[PDB]
Amino acid sequence: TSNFVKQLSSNNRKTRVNALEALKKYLTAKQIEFNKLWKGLYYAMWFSDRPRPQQRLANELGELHGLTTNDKAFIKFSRGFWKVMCFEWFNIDRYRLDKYLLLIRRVLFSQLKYLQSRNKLVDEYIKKVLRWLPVYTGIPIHIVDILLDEWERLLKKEEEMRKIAESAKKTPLADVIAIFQDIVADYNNSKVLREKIKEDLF
Amino acid sequence: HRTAPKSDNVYLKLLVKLYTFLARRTDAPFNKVVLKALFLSKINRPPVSVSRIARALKQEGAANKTVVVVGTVTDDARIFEFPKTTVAALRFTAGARAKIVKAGGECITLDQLAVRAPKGQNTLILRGPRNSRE
Amino acid sequence: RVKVHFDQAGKKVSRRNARATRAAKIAPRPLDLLRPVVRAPTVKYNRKVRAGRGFTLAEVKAAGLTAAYARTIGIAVDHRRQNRNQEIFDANVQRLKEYQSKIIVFPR
Amino acid sequence: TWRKWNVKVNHNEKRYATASAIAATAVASLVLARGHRVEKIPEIPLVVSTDL
Amino acid sequence: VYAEDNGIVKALRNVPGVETANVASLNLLQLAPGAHLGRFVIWTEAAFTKLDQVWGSETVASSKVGYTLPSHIISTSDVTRIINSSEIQSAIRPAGQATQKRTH
Amino acid sequence: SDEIVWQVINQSFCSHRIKAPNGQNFCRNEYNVTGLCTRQSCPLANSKYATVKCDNGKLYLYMKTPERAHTPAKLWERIKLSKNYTKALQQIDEHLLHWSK
Amino acid sequence: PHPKIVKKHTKKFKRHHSDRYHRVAENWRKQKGIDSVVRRRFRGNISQPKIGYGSNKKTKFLSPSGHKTFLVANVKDLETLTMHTKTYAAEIAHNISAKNRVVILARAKALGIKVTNPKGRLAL
Amino acid sequence: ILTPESQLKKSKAQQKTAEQVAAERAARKAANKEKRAIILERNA
Amino acid sequence: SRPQVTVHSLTGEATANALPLPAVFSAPIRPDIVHTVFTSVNKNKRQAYAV
RNA sequence: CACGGACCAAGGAGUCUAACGUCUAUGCGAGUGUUUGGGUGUAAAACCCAUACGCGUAAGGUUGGGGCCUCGCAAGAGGUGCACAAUCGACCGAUCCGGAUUUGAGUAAGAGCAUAGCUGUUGGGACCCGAAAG
RNA sequence: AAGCUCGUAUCAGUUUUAUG
Repeated sequence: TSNFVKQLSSNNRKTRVNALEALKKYLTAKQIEFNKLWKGLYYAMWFSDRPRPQQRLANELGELHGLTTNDKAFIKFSRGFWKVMCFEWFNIDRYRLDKYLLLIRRVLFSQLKYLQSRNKLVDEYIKKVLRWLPVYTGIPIHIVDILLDEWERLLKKEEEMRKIAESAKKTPLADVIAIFQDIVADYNNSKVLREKIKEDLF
Repeated sequence: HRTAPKSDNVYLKLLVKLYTFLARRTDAPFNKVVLKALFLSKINRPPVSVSRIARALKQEGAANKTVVVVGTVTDDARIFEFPKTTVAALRFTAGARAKIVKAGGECITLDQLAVRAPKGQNTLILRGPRNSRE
Repeated sequence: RVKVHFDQAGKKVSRRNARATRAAKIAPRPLDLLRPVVRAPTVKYNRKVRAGRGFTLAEVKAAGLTAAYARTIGIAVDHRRQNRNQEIFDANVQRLKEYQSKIIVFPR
Repeated sequence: TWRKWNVKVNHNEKRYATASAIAATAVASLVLARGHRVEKIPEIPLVVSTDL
Repeated sequence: VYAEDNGIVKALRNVPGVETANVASLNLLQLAPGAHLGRFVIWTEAAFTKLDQVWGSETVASSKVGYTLPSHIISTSDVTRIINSSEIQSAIRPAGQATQKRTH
Repeated sequence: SDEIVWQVINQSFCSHRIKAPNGQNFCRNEYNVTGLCTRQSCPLANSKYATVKCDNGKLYLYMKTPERAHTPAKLWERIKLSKNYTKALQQIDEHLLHWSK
Repeated sequence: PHPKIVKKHTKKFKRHHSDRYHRVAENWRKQKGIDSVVRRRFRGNISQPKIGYGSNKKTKFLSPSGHKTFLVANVKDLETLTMHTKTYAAEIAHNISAKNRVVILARAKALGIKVTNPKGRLAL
Repeated sequence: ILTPESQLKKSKAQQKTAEQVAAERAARKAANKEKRAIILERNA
Repeated sequence: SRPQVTVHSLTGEATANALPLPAVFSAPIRPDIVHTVFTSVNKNKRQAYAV
């Protein structure tokens, strides 16, 4: 793993690109390992240019989830993400919040697109998100609005009947918004994010 | 009836440059208290020995409050028994630092306090003992 | 009247030099002399232990060598000091035995 | 001549100022704001192999 | 800078302006030439590594007895990143014109 | 981080700054827009910046970002710009996109 | 353009009794004598400097022709004025040689900056 | 192909404010245009 | 910050090696202190003078 | 009124230090101070530090009470209340037989040390120049 | 000048009103 962490962090484009490649050819083959991989990536995103590629990666680290065994492998593998990211969040730059909000999106969308496969599993996914939404209230603000919108991005006028049939299913979201209502109905919280939810539940 | 802190220290100039803002837009009393107590001098910021914190959390609801000291926190070995709390202040005597973090608590600069609790919701602000000096 | 030492910079350089010559001749020897381990008086300090002047007659004897020779082997001797404390006596004797075992001596 | 020519400075604190002095040798726009045409150096902290 | 001299210092001692210091010392007057920060350093590979031994981090302890690098008064130096954050901008009444409008 | 590099530049001196007889003080850096070292024009404390500069050819728009901040020998990107004043301006506000106003 | 430039007081202040004595010079200095006429401001005496004469922050420091003044040495220095040719005008510190002035001249017309003191040291 | 995403949150909050105030604009037209009645009848 | 640094050869090009940062570069900058420590420390070499 | 001034140039008067301070900053913080001394030195600098020594370290009940929390659009209402203020209980060195009064910037939960800076008192010739005698 | 424990909810070279 250390060779991944260090070949991704290695400041150059090449070593980083090709290290990506290798990791793709790798994960086909524990919590600490996964954390290490993240920080590796987190620094692999730190560099970027000319935003087109700056996006291209945001995809990449999205796709990287597309790879009850893999159930576990990728539930833990995402726990790594939310932990490292809310941790090394607040030490970011002002200008980078561009990337890491974009990436925070492509990720969340990728955890969904996986968990959409067949849909227990989901309940445990909320047994990380539960563990995690309730520090640094900066991020829940982001996954709230982006939550609902990006969700509508999955299921892709009458189209709204296409959703509202598909989302008329509404069960996974019923439990998600159950997580929000969980955090609002409580008494000790942001007192801001509470208000912001009560803007975007509606 | 003051403006800018006596200090040369850049980092409380960026604090001050934050808390003026926050105090202005959020219009909460918390900011005016904390800022208006920031600009003081070195004699006027008695350091708060952590035993006084342990005193203070013995009231009600005190499990949820992030207690705050504009000064520095200085540990005191006259307590072996310390709560789980979360503290925010300018400077921590590494003694106090490791004492809290050992005991289960957390210690974080004023910045991170603002980010967490801009309204200063559900917080507490302790004033270090005053007249005890000459 | 007022003396103000501006040579505290230089005097230490000449003291380094002094010791740099005193080892430019005596070179194998160690500049110094073995010295006892000696408890201090005066209820205040008695708990501390100290460097003394020289070992003693007796401490030198029971360490297996003789005074007039000791002084020439590197030991240092103090004839007006009186061994009493067993323990101090012990540490001294030991310290010599050590010194013995570690030294060499050249022929003539 | 007994005018004070010298000043005692806390030791600990003096290491503080050293620490900071090194730190600014990083930020790479302080290296400019002082002097130092550095714009053509490949990277900062510029670190050259022991071989020197 | 260097770490152990293998014979550099004599090479540079003549060439104008250039000057070296062992890591064990790091003369402040050569780091901060006049209190204007930032000398332009070329570390060497060995010394750069030594530099943890010398100062010490959360892992390697000190080598300067009973010492630790300073703490921070902020958490994070760059402030605007706090203020232009979503995390404050939801706590605060909206804005003004930034240049008012002369009345009367 | 940058605001510090500013404040250092606003108390200590830049290698380059002028202080004209009236109160205001230029910035003689080769790369900057406006030539006044103040918070938003001083190329040394920005980390995101863009100017225009002649080569002796036409006028290359130079750009930088945070990412090459540590790699000065190559930090400034560069673009040429057309001989169509109209098309130029379109190129400029093209590349700059969400770069602030 | 600019407002109309008003000095509020155009006459250089002189030091009390400057002319009746040489051992006294012309640089304004206060009168601390508590008996003096100039200190207590009797009618008909000289006019103290006082803040009210302070000029108009808009046009302060403006040279008459409307520009300000900025004092340059080499060409690399006036290139800071590429932006402001409408506000600052730049002139050439006295010790510049006659060799480099002509350079600052040519290049200073190309940029279209006003040089207040051309014709310094230069014939045709 | 380019979504800056910083400016999004701002565009939403901005938008919501602007149309919170345009409320106060119209409602303030009703308020004033109302006043110019009462105050008049009372001057009479 | 950066997690690690690129050694260079004497020809000047990169090298497979990589070095962590010493985490002395995490320490605060304090142009104040540098200024005081450097007036006091600069005074410390003065040969005396008098008349 | 009385003292100084013919005029020009140059020179020409609140300094330095020591002991106690007050404030402000700075570093650490129940600690605190490297620099008499050692070691090293690119050599009166920088860097490192053993052992000592200087100064410091001898929780009650109520009431009010910055902030907080809750309701309330709002004024206000209810809860928690840091500093200290006060209220009456308290422990200690000194009060006649656990008390009658106190106690002392004593405890009851520490706040100090050191450097810089502006300054203040005192002695040093002590803002400059001028008393006679010894 | 300084502290904070007020801007508390503070008085006044003044008039009244009743008691000299």
